[PDB]
Amino acid sequence: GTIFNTGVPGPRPEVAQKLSTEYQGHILRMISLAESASELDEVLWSSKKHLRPVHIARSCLKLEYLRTKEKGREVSEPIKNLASELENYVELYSTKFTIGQVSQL
Amino acid sequence: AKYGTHMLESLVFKYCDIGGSSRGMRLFLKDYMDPFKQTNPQLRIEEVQNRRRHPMLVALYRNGQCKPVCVRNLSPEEIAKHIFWLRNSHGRDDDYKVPRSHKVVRNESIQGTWAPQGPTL
Amino acid sequence: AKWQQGTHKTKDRSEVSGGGRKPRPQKGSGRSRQGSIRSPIWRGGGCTFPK
Amino acid sequence: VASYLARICPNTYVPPPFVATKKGFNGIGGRYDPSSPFPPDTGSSPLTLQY
Amino acid sequence: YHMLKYHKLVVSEPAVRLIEQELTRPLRNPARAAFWQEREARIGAAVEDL
Amino acid sequence: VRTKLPSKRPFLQTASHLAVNSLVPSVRTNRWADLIKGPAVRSCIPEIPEVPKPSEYTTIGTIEGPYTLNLERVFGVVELAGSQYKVTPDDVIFTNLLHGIEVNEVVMLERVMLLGSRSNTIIGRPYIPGACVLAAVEEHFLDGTVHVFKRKKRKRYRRYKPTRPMMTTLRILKVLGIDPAPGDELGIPSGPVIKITNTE
Amino acid sequence: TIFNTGVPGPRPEVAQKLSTEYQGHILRMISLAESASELDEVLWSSKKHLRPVHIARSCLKLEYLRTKEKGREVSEPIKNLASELENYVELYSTKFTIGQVSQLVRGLSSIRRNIQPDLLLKLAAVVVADDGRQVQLANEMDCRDLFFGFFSQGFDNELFWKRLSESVLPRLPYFNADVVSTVLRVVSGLRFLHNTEFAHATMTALVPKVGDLSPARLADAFFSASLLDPTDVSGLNAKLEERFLREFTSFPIKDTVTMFQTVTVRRHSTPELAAQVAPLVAAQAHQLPVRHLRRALEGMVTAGWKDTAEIPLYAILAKQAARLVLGKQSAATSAILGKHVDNQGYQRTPVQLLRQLARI
Amino acid sequence: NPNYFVHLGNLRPNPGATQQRIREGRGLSSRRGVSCGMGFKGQKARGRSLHMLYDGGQLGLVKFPVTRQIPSYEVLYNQLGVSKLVEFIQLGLLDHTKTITMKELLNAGCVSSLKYGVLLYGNVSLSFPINIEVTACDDRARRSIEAAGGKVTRV
Amino acid sequence: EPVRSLFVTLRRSYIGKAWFHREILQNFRLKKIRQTVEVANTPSARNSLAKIPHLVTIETDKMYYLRNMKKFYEQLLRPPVQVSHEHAALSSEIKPVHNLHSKHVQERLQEHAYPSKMEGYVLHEKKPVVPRALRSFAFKSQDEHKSFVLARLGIFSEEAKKIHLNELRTFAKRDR
Amino acid sequence: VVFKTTGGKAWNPPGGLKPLTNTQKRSRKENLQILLRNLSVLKLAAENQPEVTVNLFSPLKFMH
Amino acid sequence: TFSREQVFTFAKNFTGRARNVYKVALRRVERGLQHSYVGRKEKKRTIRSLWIQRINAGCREHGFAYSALINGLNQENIQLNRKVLSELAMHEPDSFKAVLDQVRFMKGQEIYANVEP
Amino acid sequence: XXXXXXXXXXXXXXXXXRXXXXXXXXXXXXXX
RNA sequence: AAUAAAUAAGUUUAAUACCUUUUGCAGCAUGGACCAGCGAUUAAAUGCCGGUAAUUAGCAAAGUUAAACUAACGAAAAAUA
RNA sequence: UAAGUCAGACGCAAAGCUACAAGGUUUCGCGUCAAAAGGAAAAAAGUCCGCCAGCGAGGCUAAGGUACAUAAA
Ligand SMILES: [K+]
Ligand SMILES: [K+]
Ligand SMILES: [K+]
Ligand SMILES: [Mg+2]
Ligand SMILES: [Mg+2]
Ligand SMILES: [Mg+2]
Ligand SMILES: [Mg+2]
Ligand SMILES: [Mg+2]
Ligand SMILES: [Mg+2]
Ligand SMILES: [Mg+2]
Ligand SMILES: [Mg+2]
Ligand SMILES: [Mg+2]
Ligand SMILES: [Mg+2]
Ligand SMILES: [Mg+2]
Ligand SMILES: [Mg+2]
Ligand SMILES: [Mg+2]
Repeated sequence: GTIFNTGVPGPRPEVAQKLSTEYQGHILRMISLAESASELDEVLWSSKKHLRPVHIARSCLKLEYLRTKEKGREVSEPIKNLASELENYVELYSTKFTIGQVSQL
Repeated sequence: AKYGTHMLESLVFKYCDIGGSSRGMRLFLKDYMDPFKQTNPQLRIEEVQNRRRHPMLVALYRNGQCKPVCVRNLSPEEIAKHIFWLRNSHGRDDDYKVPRSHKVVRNESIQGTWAPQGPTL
Repeated sequence: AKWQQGTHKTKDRSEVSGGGRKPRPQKGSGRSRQGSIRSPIWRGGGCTFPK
Repeated sequence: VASYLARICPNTYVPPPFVATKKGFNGIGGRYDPSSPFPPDTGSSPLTLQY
Repeated sequence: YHMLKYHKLVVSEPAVRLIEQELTRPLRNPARAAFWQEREARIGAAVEDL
Repeated sequence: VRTKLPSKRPFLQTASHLAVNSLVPSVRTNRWADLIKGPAVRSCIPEIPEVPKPSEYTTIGTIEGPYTLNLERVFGVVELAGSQYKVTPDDVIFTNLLHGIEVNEVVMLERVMLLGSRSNTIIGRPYIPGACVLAAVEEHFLDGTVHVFKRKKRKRYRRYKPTRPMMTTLRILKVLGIDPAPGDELGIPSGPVIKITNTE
Repeated sequence: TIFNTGVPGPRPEVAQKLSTEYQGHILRMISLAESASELDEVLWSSKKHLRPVHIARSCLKLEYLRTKEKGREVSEPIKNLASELENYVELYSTKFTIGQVSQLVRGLSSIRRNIQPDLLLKLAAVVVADDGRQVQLANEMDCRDLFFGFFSQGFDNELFWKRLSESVLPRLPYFNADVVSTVLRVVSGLRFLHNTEFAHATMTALVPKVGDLSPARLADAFFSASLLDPTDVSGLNAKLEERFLREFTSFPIKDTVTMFQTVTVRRHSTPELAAQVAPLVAAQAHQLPVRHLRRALEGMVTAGWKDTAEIPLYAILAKQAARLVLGKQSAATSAILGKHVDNQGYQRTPVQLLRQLARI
Repeated sequence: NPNYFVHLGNLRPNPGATQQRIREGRGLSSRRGVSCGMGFKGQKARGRSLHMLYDGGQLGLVKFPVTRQIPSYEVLYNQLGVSKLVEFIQLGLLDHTKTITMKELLNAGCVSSLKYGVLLYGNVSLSFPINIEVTACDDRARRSIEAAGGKVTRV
Repeated sequence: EPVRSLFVTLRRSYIGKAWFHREILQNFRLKKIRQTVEVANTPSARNSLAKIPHLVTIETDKMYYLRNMKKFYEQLLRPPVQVSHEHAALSSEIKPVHNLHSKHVQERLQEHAYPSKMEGYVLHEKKPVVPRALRSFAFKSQDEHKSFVLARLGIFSEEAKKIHLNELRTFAKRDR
Repeated sequence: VVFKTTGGKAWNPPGGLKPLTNTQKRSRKENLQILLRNLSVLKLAAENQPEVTVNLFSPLKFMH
Repeated sequence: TFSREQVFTFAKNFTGRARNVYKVALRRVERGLQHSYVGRKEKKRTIRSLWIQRINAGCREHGFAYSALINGLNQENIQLNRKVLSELAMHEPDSFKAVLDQVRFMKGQEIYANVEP
Repeated sequence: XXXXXXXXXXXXXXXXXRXXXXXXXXXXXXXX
């Protein structure tokens, strides 16, 4: 293309309109739009100091969607490792979740 | 040892009681001083307590060599390393090097040195 | 660190007395070129990095 | 030479040597090194006193 | 600094109570601190029932 | 191609093959080279056996007290610590550091290559079985300091590393294997009193 | 710019040995080996860097590999590999630790290999040298392997067992129940320890904590206690019987058969117990080796249970015994598969066991 | 004194918490020995002369156009999501049985510091009515609250 | 007889060789001269070895085995032999070394070959002579102490008197 | 090798590159015999290749 | 950089200002230590050259050559090195000749552990 | 040939040449 | 370049200072007669990127400042009944 | 590494410019020096062999050598 360097796919208008907005919630959108287990792990790692219970609940819910994409096989290693790390945050925030957040978790 | 006679004659241990640099020396004396004495009945071992700044070891040999060694801030294992080389040596100076042929002999030829086969002049 | 008082000072080449004029000519004398007698290199000069 | 204490004291028991680390803890493995100049620790960071 | 400097420490009964009071006082927003303590107590009670 | 920027062509081709493989299954499912691949072996030839050698040195006892030595009329050649020595009783040799021996101990050297006297010579090819040399351990010492220095002119490079080699000293006591020539026998006691402490 | 044309071909295949940089990976490689041949190649490549820790761990690995081949004779490659590990043990005979010796003996004993009598003495000397100073440093797992490992080798040195027992005596109260059970097994197997203070101490240490015994260890403890102490001087046999009654339904089939026979020897059997055993043994008769089948027959016969129309246990056991002797299970599976030329390994039972079953 | 006593003479920091400074110009074998790691000659190795952003004279950064559009003043408002408002009510930090005003939001901790007003935005699925007064609101929030029977008033 | 593997030994160094030839050697994992490797006999391997026939030596498995076994049999121990040389007229005198008169030969014998200097430390103790250039370092502490005493305690002091008495002894010994 | 005969740098003695001695000729003959021998061996290997390639063990391949 | 004590210890036997003047002595000390590194390497080459000369002189007195002896020893499996062979020719002429005769003529009597099998 | 040559060398106890029971049959290594 | 490595003490062999600057210096390129003392990336504020901890931070003392967070598609069905 | 570098040199092999000259100059393929001690050719930056962690009076070789200087027919 013309905007990015060689080999970088061009922007998707549907995704671009979601991320470009006047309203906050950038981290939630980044985890919600993750397309693979490895990508979601990188988002959480780079945002560790700003994670909150709402972010942990969405991350655990995303594991349902990633598993659905990777059908025809059992749970893969990256999914298992990501689930293990999320459990530590659940223990940390176990006393701060709401009923809705616990339900998603 | 030379002809079965040990060469190290005495070993003096100098240290302080409250100095931090002598901490390792005190540990060695507490744990290994007695076994060391029993192994070396022929060695005169002396301990000196003073108000000097750092501990020291002094080795005296029957040939007149004196070798003071500083053991400042050393552990018992490090102290033992110095003792091993002092006890098992003849105490030669640090600059001396043994003959380059690696052999000293008084009887060098059994059959006789080579000589020309003819009337010499 | 909190208790340290920190009332200490020294003088650099701009705070030492005198030293305005150029002490030697730039060329011709066979000596090293100099610009002031209160330079740090000179005995009695200022401090390079004063307190 | 694996151990000089075992050479100068042929008929004594020499405890195992202490594990040496770059960080420099004195409390690794539930043991205290008596030659250390610091109070015993738990063998990890942060430093915590082991009685 | 003073505690490590001197070998012995002697305190009075009223001093002990005052020291503990200051070391446990909320750093910020006393009202908010109480709310979270109450919620934890209720959760602890529910855990015992189960 | 004129540009010095690294090319991304391998990356672009790999992304294309990966996408096709992910979505389109292959037709073949076996490879004969993999099916008949045999077990891994160490080599395709028999191993070469090693050549035995006699023992280098072994302790046999200790020395009790002061002794004296006299000169004899035999000599031999012995291999020790990577080098060869020509030895006769009452000689002193210097070798590398020998582990597992102590001062005032007697050791037995078996790698004997040559024995000689004033009437006969015995040559080993390369070693003589049934011959040995006895010696007493006298010293474990650090030799004189050797100063190692390196510098490169005009390159700001300088290194200094002093060192002290480790060595061992021995005194030869007895040579066994060859008789002295007639009239050359030593008819008096010669060596120390040895307490034997090595029985196998 | 271009000096070769075409696509790069396959890399050459080069035979290589382990380098000094990877000396710390040897233990991992031993664990990752999945066959005797692979382990043989791993050791050969690392020959120049082998240490006593590596030799001991390799022998322990033989047990893990042989487990996968249960029900068959020990394979030739395992035997050949063992013949080489023994030579390494001889070279390092005096450089092993107490913990390493325990691993070595257990591994070779599991393979059913008899260590040379001279090697056992040298290995025994390592354990009991220096007045058992190192025994105080062996952990519970090391002690368990030392007792059972040496016992399984037929070691019959009175002095060795005397010194070993003395060092372990003060530690019995703090060992786990499973470890204490193994000690009783050795004591009962050694005649000269039948009526020693160590034997009595072991019984007194096991009684306080019996709820932690596993089924297999529980059965052995009851067997050993009955033989050593026919009269309940210590409240051990009575307590063991109570546990058997309470949890009879939970234990596996093999342990229930063994414990039932012990009760009959103790002469505490009742018709109610015999009736309850029959339905459980009949259902799971196929899960009993030849050795346990013999125990079941003797126990039921002694108890006095008679063949019933609903549960003809004797008929079922006879058929099961025939299958084990004939080894028809392998043939039956091959019939369904369709390939009758499948190799069938077997462990022929001794003639002595055949006579004992026939008499019963 | 026993070994485990603590005094002013045996304190050390945690490993890795500090590192020694590099003092350059202190020997051939020292780090940055002679030339202090600056090279040999040139403008960079002669003190404070060159700015780190100068590109040599090309001046490529000022070859781009300028935009003068003024952003909306509503970027000065504090933004509150509807999903965050509900979470506070569920936890019990807000009273949903009475009208909620910006004063209650400030005290509850939903809004940190107010200078102009509060903007309410987002989508949420509600089951109970809410009456809230704010300074600004979008359409997604208004539909979400009114669907459950609430009322949103801009004051 | 099939050829199953090849043995390749390196003969020449990496220095002065083109970079596209060093890659071939690195793929065979040859790094030192006289180092040998064993490879499978495959067409791809033979093609690579045909591009560097001047850098290595190549032999088959059979040739490698026979050459090394021939060397092995040659190095096996062989019976010793003896040679006699009769000298009917022999002297009973023990001749000395031809350089016994040299003081440097005697110094070596005195140091290592004789039972010398074993009478005790006190008898053989000697004080070394300090080189002239090292004297300012050997006596630095003593000079500082004397300055320390006179500056703080004065000359009418017990410490000052002791120093003076020691100096008198040193001066008196200069007269020899 | 250097063939240039001009310039102030004396790569060769006056008169240019010197002719080979008898030993140098013998040296170059043996270097070519080794090269020709290597090519002859590769011909033997190609004519006696087995049907199945041998598999050789490598610790690094085993680990990965 | 060496200290004053180290410099003057090394230079105690130097001439003139090289003994006690720091700037002069320092450059003389470093150059000397450079000579020593080269000196130790060359020592090993020179001594081996001297051994060969002495062996060759002894061989030619009997009508032989050094190169013939080295080849002959390897055929008999005799592994005496040059340091030992040099010393035999100088101090043990009779034993040195016996080695030559065995290599050239091979007329030594073999010795077995069992004299009478 | 490799198998027929490894066996012959294997059937040779070279360590038995330094055991004093030896004769002129323990050094006949090559041709039996 | 006044030393080094050795020696039977007679001697033999090896061996064109350092710095700066250069494609390249024994350099017929630059600086130093020698000794002692003095003599050159320091401090403040702000920003970026690693490491080590606290588990929001500062005041105040049931109430306030600073920072941070705040909707993206409610997609799983694993019941030998 | 938001570092240093943007003065390069010669050998063998090609082409343009010069006079199919220059230790000339401009491009290009490989190597060496630069930043590389050690061995051979007389001294030997760029040629031939070959890459120095340290010590040792052990052994085998490369380029090149094998009547004296000077080790070896
Ligand atoms: K820099
Ligand atoms: K080359
Ligand atoms: K001067
Ligand atoms: Mg002033
Ligand atoms: Mg420049
Ligand atoms: Mg620059
Ligand atoms: Mg010229
Ligand atoms: Mg040649
Ligand atoms: Mg110029
Ligand atoms: Mg000048
Ligand atoms: Mg430019
Ligand atoms: Mg340019
Ligand atoms: Mg040019
Ligand atoms: Mg340069
Ligand atoms: Mg040769
Ligand atoms: Mg000559």
